[PDB]
Parts: sequence; structure tokens; C-alpha cells
Amino acid sequence: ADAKTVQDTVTQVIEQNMNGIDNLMYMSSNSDSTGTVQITLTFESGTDAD
Amino acid sequence: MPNFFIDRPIFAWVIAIIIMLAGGLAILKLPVAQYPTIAPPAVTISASYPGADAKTVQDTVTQVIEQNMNGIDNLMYMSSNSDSTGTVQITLTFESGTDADIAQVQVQNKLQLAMPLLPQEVQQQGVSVEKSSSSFLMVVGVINTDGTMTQEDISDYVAANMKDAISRTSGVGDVQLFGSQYAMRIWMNPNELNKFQLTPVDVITAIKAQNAQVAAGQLGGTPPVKGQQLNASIIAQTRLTSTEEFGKILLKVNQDGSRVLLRDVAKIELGGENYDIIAEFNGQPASGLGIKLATGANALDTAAAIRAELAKMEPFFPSGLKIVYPYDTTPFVKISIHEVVKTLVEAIILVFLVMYLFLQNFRATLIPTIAVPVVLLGTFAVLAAFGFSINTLTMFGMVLAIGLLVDDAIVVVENVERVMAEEGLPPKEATRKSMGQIQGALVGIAMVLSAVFVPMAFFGGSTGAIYRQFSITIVSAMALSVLVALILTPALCATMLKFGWFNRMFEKSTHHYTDSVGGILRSTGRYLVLYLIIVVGMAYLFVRLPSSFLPDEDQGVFMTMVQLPAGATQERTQKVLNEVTHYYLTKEKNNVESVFAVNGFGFAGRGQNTGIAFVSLKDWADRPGEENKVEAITMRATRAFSQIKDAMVFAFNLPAIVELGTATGFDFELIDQAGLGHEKLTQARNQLLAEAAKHPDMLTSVRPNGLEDTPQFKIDIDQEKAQALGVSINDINTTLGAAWGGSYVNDFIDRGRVKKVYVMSEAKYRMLPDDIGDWYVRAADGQMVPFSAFSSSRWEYGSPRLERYNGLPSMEILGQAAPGKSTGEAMELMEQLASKLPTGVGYDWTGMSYQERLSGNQAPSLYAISLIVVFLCLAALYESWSIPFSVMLVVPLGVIGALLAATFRGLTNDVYFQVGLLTTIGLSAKNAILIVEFAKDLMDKEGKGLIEATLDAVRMRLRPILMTSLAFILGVMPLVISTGAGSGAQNAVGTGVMGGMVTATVLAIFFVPVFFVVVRRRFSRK
Ligand SMILES: CN(C)c1ccc(O)c2c1C[C@H]1C[C@H]3[C@H](N(C)C)C(O)=C(C(N)=O)C(=O)[C@@]3(O)C(O)=C1C2=O
Repeated sequence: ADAKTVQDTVTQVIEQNMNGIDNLMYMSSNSDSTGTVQITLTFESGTDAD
Repeated sequence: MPNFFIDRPIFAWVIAIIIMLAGGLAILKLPVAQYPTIAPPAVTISASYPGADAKTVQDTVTQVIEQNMNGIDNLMYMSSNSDSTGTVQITLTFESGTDADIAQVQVQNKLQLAMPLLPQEVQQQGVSVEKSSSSFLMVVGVINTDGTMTQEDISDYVAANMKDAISRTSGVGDVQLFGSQYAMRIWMNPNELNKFQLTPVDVITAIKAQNAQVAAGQLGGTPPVKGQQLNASIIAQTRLTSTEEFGKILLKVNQDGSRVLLRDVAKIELGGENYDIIAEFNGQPASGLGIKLATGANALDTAAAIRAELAKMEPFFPSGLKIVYPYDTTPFVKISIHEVVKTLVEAIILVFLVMYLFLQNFRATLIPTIAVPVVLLGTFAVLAAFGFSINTLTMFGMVLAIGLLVDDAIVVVENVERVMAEEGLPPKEATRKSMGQIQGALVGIAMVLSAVFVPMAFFGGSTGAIYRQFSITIVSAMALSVLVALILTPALCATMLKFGWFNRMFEKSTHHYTDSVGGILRSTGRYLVLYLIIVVGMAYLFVRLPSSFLPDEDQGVFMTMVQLPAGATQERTQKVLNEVTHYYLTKEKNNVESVFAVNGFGFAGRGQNTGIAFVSLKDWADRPGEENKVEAITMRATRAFSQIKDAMVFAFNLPAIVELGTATGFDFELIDQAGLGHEKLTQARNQLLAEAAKHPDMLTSVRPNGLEDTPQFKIDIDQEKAQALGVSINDINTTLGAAWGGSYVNDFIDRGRVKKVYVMSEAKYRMLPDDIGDWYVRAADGQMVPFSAFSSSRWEYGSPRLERYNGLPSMEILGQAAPGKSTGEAMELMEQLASKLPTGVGYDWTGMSYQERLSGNQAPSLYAISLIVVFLCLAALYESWSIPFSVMLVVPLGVIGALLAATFRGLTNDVYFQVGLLTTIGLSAKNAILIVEFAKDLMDKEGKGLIEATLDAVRMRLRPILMTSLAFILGVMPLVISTGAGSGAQNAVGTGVMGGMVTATVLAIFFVPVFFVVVRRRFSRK
């Protein structure tokens, strides 16, 4: 029961903060109707995933 | 090798090109920041509890939380604040180079298990965990200079339309807003409220149901019916998004169709979430944004892009929202970079000027000019090899060293212009013989200079990190050099190599000189004394000479500290800020560029009571005379601000490395170590404080860095009476709660942004212990009941700030050493004074005092091992367990004279001094090794004069020294040693090297050719 709602409520927020993190190349999130959200960060090759 | 290289010099330019390439490309990969990272890694832990107080925070939250920091790796110590405004910081400093990213995990990670025991008020505000830095890169400010937007208004914008915009820009390692963002405010009044028999709770529990976010399946999705067609998503209740819809909330309805709306019982409007810190820029409403570096990005680079992004977006939203920059640590860095660069560049011009005056040539002075930039560049690649960076510390690292490579160059091309001179052969055969008589010396002095340098970078903590900066710099330059002077120079001067007021005024002063030195050497131990004075002298000057870390400097800004007393008030505090502002703009109007003033940011707590005012002056330029400088402007201020009402208002210049170990002072912490309550500790604290005033011998200013108990208004619910009337102990407390300290209902959305919703009494019904009488609660039978009915009130003292060191109620005192005595010996007293307190009370040293204690004194222990490797190394340069001795006794010469940073100027043993004091002992013992080389060499090869050589030795030597030692001093003499601004360390570095270098030459010309004589004759003697 949540159009936008999710994004801008959980999405934007978790996104706002994904800043700082080293070796970041691009972020891309997809807020979903089902209420599901999926933020995704990907780093420069080599970077140490743990 | 060089002999194989002089033969193919074609190649020893490829070796030279590579290096230059590496060092060029490395330049670009270099990050640039003002300093490097030198504080051990800390981690704060903040927390809120709207309307609490220290106990009601130390025992609901800071404890608890803290009973759980167990499990976490490399931790040094952990303190914690619990003050009277709902705040809880809880920073945790950690061993030297532990991985910050991984410590913050666990710290944080381990919080995650206490939250279950935090109270629900707190877990809603949420506890954040982050890395302790509170003062970095630049701090944009956003004011409105046409009274439209208030603090909160401006904050919002800055939050809503630009904060993230910056936040994601090449650099921006973290933003921190200087205000809030709107929040649904809902200020009730017991009156309009008690008239409907509704309390805060009734209001609270409505703003819930009414403003919430429900759930409601699709249509198909989950298993549907055969042959269905439309699946759609149902959209049930969803959060209000306005003061409008908020205004309309069914709170009550009673036989009248009576419509009692949230709009009646109180008053709705957007506003800020916290309201107790008034920011304003030059008497204008303001709401800045601070921005921290980035980790590995570039101070310059990223400042520029911030300025970019800010530009581009300022063409927006009505009323002039003008972006100001009351702080940018960048101009300061760039001007340093711009100097130093000239120091080097010019240092070379010097080696061209000097050297000409000495070697009739040109294609000779072209050599060190092709060696220097080759050695610099290229060390810029060793810096990038060890992950280092272009920062103040690392730069002066090569300037303090400019004189060590430059030398090296001259030294080679001037032995060739002797050998092909003193009945020599052509360029080739000259080099071969020349570059081959200093060959092994040029090495060996390698291994030597590696010690008396390496040893740094082994030191303590916060410091010692600095030291490392310097150490690897130099040694990376230094040795990199010695390597080109065995490869590119010996092929560069061969292959290239072919006024009366000099030459015709030198060839004879040499002779006068060596002659003068000639004889005066029979009674050898003539000047064996005289010297012994010198040494003994230093051993005086040293002790006499004061100590420091880094000389403070004029930077963009500095600050004033206001502090109204005991229980003052934001409003009463503002006026003080307005003055501070005034007696700054308008009475210092040709220097103060702006004052950014905020009340609520004390430096030893918060509260309406204290504030602080950061002032940004105008460009070092428009600030000419020493009177127009910081270490001057603040003087006026400090005083001019005495003569102020009950309002301690200080002003002072920030230290070199904001975020680092301040004064040579101490940081002491008195621990609760048992039962003993607040009180007992206080009496304890007070014992020792007073005890130490009685001792201004060992100097002091022992001061509790913390807050005296103030009085406090104490409610007190009568449980029984509560039970007797129909009145819930819960219902009471939320009403009194909410009312007076305000509660944070739930969220709502506002122009696409979730934002909090607070609800608390108007200000009118919550200022005075009276008013409490305005508040009514609905009881069981449904009759409003006043406080007095079930509660009584008394004054009393309690602590607005409860502080506590690792786990345990503590109290922190700080103070200085002694205008005479050492930080060290001053701690020791403080400790004996501690030694006699009541039993319960323990004591522990934190902070600067932590390192200083732990590591601290090692200078001895370390350089012992150098002075040994120096010997060893040196001994096998020659081939005796004694001869090297003739190389060592140089150390004192250079030292004295370098120590006339005392007797000539007004300085201190500060780092920049000691690094130089090393750079200086390198040319000194270098000189020695050579003169003691050519001492034997022709004494050993041509079996020459047991003393005859010595004279000749020094002869073929007075020009190298005189040559270099000239271009140096002059090189170090410029703005270096005479400066205005963005400097400090310039005076630092020069002055040290400037003297001492004098004595190193002008005094070793005589001794070193001695020494060698006084010895080389004490061994196998009769
Ligand atoms: C002193 N510190 C650098 C400044 C300077 C200027 C400012 O204008 C401000 C601060 C602190 C920040 C802290 C923040 C905090 N937070 C990020 C929401 C916060 O928890 C509070 C609070 N005490 O409730 C603020 O007052 C606060 O909103 C605030 O208004 C600030 C603020 O206005």
C-alpha cells in the first residue's frame, strides 16, 4: 500500500548516507511497489569487497 | 659503477628520464591535504532523550550502552559525556594504526546488542556511531540578508535542495548540516486543552492513528481465483503532509456534534526539530554546512568542485540565500605550496649564482640544475610509493632537505673541476679519477645519513606520525640523490665539462686559510679545549631552550568564547554574542571579515548558557602589519572583552593541527574508583585542585574541565495520591513530559521528504515552576486533576554534566606545566598531589598525557642506536675502530649556533627545529667524512704526510664547503626566516638551519682538519 512512499522513505534515506565510502564508482537503487527496496553500490575494480 | 656509467652516459639519462616520469605521474596521483593523519583513531557514540538530565541519561543510556564495549579489538581508552540536554557522546580512541573502518564496525556492531536495553524514547532518535573528527575541510554558510527566512527556514532548504547535492562530489568525505530540516511542530496549551478534558496523551494518541501508514493487499497476486484479470495495488491510509491536514484531527467529540480539533488544543506550524542552538552570520539568520575531506582526495581539488556545485545551484529560491564561506582551509594550503616551490626553485637559482662565482663555467652550473629537479621529482614518486601525500609536513620535508641533495650535486661536479685543474687530464679521465675519490665516500655517507634520520619514524603517537612524515621524506630524497650522484651526475659533468674581485681574491685566502690552519696544529690539543667549551655550551643552551610541537600560525580565522554564568539563557547569551560580534565588526572593521556566532555550542557543555563565535578575518594581504595579524588581533579582543558584565568572553587562535594534541599541557582524569558518589568525588576533586594552587612553583592552571552542579527543580509524584484519585502514574508522566520537554510522535512526508513530528506545550506554559499548575490530567472517573493534587516540588542541586572515564564516574581536570619546569615533571607533581586523596578516588592520565607518558622520552634510546650504526657504518668506510671518531665530533659544532634560536631569536625546541637540527648534522658529518677521506686516501695511497696530508686534504676541500654552505644559507634566508603570513614553520625551519649551518662550516673548517690530527696519532702513537 505504498507508491513512492518506500523510496523517499527508506530509499532516499539509505541513499543520502551512501557517501564517503572509498572506491565507489556508481550507485543505483530501484524502489519497488511491493515495498521492496534494493540499493546497490559497486566499487572500482580491485577494491576489497569485505 | 659510475665509471661504467661515464662510459655509457647515453643510458644514465634513461635512468634519469624514467625517474622524472615516475615522479611526474606520481605528482598527479598525489593527494593534497593540509596535514596528514596523526591522531590515533577515535569513535564517538551520540545519543538523545528529549528532556532528560545527566542522571536520567547516565543511568538510562550511557552506562548500559558502555557496559557492552567489550569484544572490541585494539582499544586504548574510552571516555563519555552525559549532560543535561539529552546528549550522550561516548568517543573511544583506539591503538595507533588500527583500521578505523574496522574498529567502528565492532564498536557499532556491539552497540547493536545493547539497543534492546536502551529506552524507547532513545531508540527512536537512534544512536549514531561515526569517526571522531569535529573540525575539517571547508564550511560553507548559507545566510539570508533580507529578513525573510529564519534559522529553520534556511536550514531546511540547505537540507532539502543542496546538502546531498554537495555530499556526492569528488571529495566530500562527509557533510554535517548546521541546523535541522522542518518538523511538524505541535505546541499545545493546558488551558485550551483542559477546557475539553483532553490531555497531551489524548493528543499524542491521535497524531498516531490519524497520521500513520497502513497495509492492504493487491487484488490478484497471492493465490487468486481461476481466470482472473485485474491485479491492482490497494492504497489505504497514508501519512498527512501538511499543517493543514494536521490542523484537522478529531481529538474530541461530545453531545453537540462538538468538533474539537488538534487545531484548537494547540497550534500547528513547520519549524525546526531542535530549537536550542541559535546560528547566525554577522547578525544574520544562518544555517551553514561543514564538509570533511574525503580520504585520499585533494584539499585543493575538492574545495574547487564544492565551489563549482554551489555555483550552478545558487540561481535558486527567492529571498537572496547567499552562500558564504566563513572557513576554507585551502587558500592557506595553496600559499604554502606556492612557497616551498619557490624555496626549491630559488634554492637552485642560488646554486647557479653561487658556483659560477667559483667555477669559471656555465655548462657546469647547468649540471646541479639538471640534478636537483631530477632528485625532487622522483622523490615525489617515493612518496606515492609509501602512500604518502602532499601536505604541509611532507613539503617542508624536502625544503629542510633542499640543502642536502643540492650539496651532493655540487660536491661531485666540483671534484672534477679540480682534478682536471690540479694538473689534471680531460673531462673523462678527470671524472673517473674524481668521481672515484668521493665514490666510496658518496656511498658510506649514504648509510650514515640513513641513520641520524631513520630513527625518527619510530617515535610515539599523535606525534611521531608527524616525525615519520619528515623522516621518510628526507631519507627518500637524501638517498635517492646519492644514487643519481653515482649515476647521472658522474656522466653529466663528464660530457659537458671543459671577476678579479674573486679567484684573484680567493686562490690566496685559501692559502692564507690553509696556512693559517697550517701550523696551529703542532700543539694539536690547542683547540681541543675551546671546543670542549662549545660542547659544554650546547649542553647548557639545550636545557635552557624551551619546547614545543608546532608553532601556532595565523590562519583564516580564530574564535571567541562566551560563557554567561550558572543558569543563563539563550536570550541573555545572544546579547553577549551581539557585542562580541560588534567589538569585531566595527572596531576591527579592516580585519574581521565575518563573525559566525552560535549559542548552544559551548566548549565544555551546551545549554542556553554558553556559546562561541568563530571570526574569519580578511586576506593576509589586507592584513599587513604584525598588528593586523591574529596572534595580535586576539590580544585586543581578549582584553577589550574583559570589561564585560558577568560573561567570561575569551578569544584565541586555534592550534596548527586543529584535530590533534594541543598545548604542552597535561590532561588528568580523577576516577570514582568505588562507591563514592558524585559528591564524594567532588570533595575529592576540590581537595586536589586547591592542593595544587598552593604550588605555582611547579606552575599550573589546574582547572576542572567540566561543570559545577547547578540548582534544579524537582517534581515528585505522590504515588498513593495518584492511586487514590483515578490517575495513572503513566498518564501523569507523559503529560508533564511532553508538555515541558516534548515528545516526538511519528513522521510525516513534506514535499517528498520524511521528516519528524514533535508535539510539545507552547513556550508560554512552560517557563516557570508556577505554570506546572496549568497542567491537568484526565483521571479514571473522567475529571481533570491538577499537579498539586498528586505531586509536590522542591529545589535542589544536581549535575548538568556527568562525565566518566573508562566505565567509571570520572571528572576531568586539565592544566599547564611551569613557565620554568618540564610538562613531564609537572605531571609528576600532579601525581603526588593525587597520591593523598580520599580512599576511593583514583587517577589516570589520558589524552596528550597518555602518549607523553607511555612513549614520550625516547629521543636518547633511539639516537644511541644511530650514533652506533653511525660509528659502525663509518668505521668500515675507513678501516679502523677509531678513525670514524674524527667524523663524529662534528655533531656538537653544527648543534651550537643551531641552538642560537635561543640567544639570537625567541624560539623553542619545536619539531621543525629538530628536523633541521638533523639536516644540519648531515652536512656537518658529511663534510667531516670527506676531509677525513682526502685525509687518508692521499695519506694512504701516496704515503703522504702524517700531517702534511691533513693540510693538503682541507686545501682541496675548502671550496666545496664554502661553495654549498653559501647557496644554502642564502637559500634558507629568504621569506624563510623573514616572514609575514602563512609561515610560522617558515621561521621555524630556517632559523634553526640558518644558524648552526653557520657554525657547521665557519667552525669545522678548523676543527675537523684537527680532530683528524688530534687522532690518527693518538692511535699507534709512540
Ligand atoms: C556547533 N555546530 C558546529 C553547529 C554550528 C552551527 C549550527 O547551526 C549547528 C551546529 C550543530 C548542529 C547539531 C544538530 C543535531 N542533528 C544533526 C539534528 C541535533 O541533534 C541537535 C539537537 N541538540 O537536538 C541540534 O540542535 C542540531 O539540529 C543543530 O541545529 C545544529 C546546528 O544548528
